Amino acid sequence: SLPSLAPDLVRDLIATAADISLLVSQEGVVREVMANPHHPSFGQLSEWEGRPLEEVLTAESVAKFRLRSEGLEPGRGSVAVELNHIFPIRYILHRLPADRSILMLGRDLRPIAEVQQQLVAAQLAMERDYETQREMETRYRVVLDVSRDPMVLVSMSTGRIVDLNSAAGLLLGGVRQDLLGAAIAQEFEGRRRGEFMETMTNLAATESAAPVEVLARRSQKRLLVVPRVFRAAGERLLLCQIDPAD
Amino acid sequence: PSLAPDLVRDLIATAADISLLVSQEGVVREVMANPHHPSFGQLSEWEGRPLEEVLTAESVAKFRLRSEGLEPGRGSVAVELNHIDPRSFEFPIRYILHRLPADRSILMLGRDLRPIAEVQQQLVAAQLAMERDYETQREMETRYRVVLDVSRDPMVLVSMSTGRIVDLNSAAGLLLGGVRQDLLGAAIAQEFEGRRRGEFMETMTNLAATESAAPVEVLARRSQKRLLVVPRVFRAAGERLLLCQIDPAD
Repeated sequence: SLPSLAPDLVRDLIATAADISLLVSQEGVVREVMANPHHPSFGQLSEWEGRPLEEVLTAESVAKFRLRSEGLEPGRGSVAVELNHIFPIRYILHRLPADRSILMLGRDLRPIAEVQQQLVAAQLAMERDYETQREMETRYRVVLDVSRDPMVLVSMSTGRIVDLNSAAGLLLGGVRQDLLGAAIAQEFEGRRRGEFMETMTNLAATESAAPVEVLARRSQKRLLVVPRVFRAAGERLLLCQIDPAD
Repeated sequence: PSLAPDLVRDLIATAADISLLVSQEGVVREVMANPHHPSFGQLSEWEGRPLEEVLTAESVAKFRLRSEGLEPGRGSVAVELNHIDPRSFEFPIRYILHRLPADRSILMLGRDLRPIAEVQQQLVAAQLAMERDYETQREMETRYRVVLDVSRDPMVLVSMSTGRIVDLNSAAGLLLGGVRQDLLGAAIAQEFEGRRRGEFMETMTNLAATESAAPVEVLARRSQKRLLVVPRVFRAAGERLLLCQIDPAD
């Protein structure tokens, strides 16, 4: 249990547990301000002393203080109320027995309000990144799908079709679901994964050289394939434009 | 103002969110709850047991360093500590330590850090979500840029909101008679003789909605070429994109 505590130490304990503490007379005048020597900001509230508590509360807080305080009788009890100064504060109120004065023990709510504000910013940032990602995905789909230039997108490591448009589908002789994930070499008669990917890669590396001549299995069309290599998110992709050769 | 010992305990228990009284030898002597502050659970079982039992390893060391030099009447020290509750869940408290003169016990006055840690955990989670969404945008943007630029189909992307060009490829640049640098940001309607933003954007939106093969015939100002424009409209993330497909008319 708590041993005996000198008045000076009791004042210091209270002042340090609370962020801001007020002694207020029965008349409603701020008799003493005790601010936490550890807690930031406060301490310029020297000026609050001698002045009406109502002078440092919003309209809404005054009425609220009045209501919750009128009932408060001096004894074993306390009551809690959130108030706003000219910043938000949780006060626990005690009425002292000798002169009906009110001791208000304040817990500063600015730190929690501050992190909430950050969370609000965080959440708006996520909305922005999500919308912008969807906007880019849509531009990508739109440009690729509407384009009359037959194009196929191929993964350099797997040799598989990762995307294409319907114009490529027509020239290749297949529908989207057949062609997505299909090994590109295997769509052309006589080609195999190894040598075909090496051909495209070498081709893509020189601007002056002709396209590759292939025969599409499904459509039985001779086609000219023109490959371009680029990096997307680290990964190497081949973008091939295809034309009828005959 | 002078105060009786019982009220003094009550003032101190209600000024802190939670407070502990620890003997000089390190045994928890009292856990004082603040009845107006949100519950920490039943922590009364801490009483009569060592403080070291209820702190993480790092906090034990930290409490040692902060408190050991602390003298009575010689001020107080702030320290943030991680507790481990009887159910093995951790919770953070910022304490102010005083050493009491009568017996050299330590009175620890706590501010609850749970709501701050909770929000901070949400902030870290949000960063992670943003990062994943950013990387995905880079992939899409890279693909979009290469596809648009490589495509021989002449295309101009127009903002529905402003009627200004937001992108195009060089096949479109050639037909319009301009370089990228001059066309980006430019009002699309003003590229074409006798056309105006309001009527032109309306015509494009209405035609797109009709799903028609009939183009708009226009005369490009810079190149003086007769062109055929087929619009399509796409909606993403609460705004619209007008895609103009362009062909020479002759």
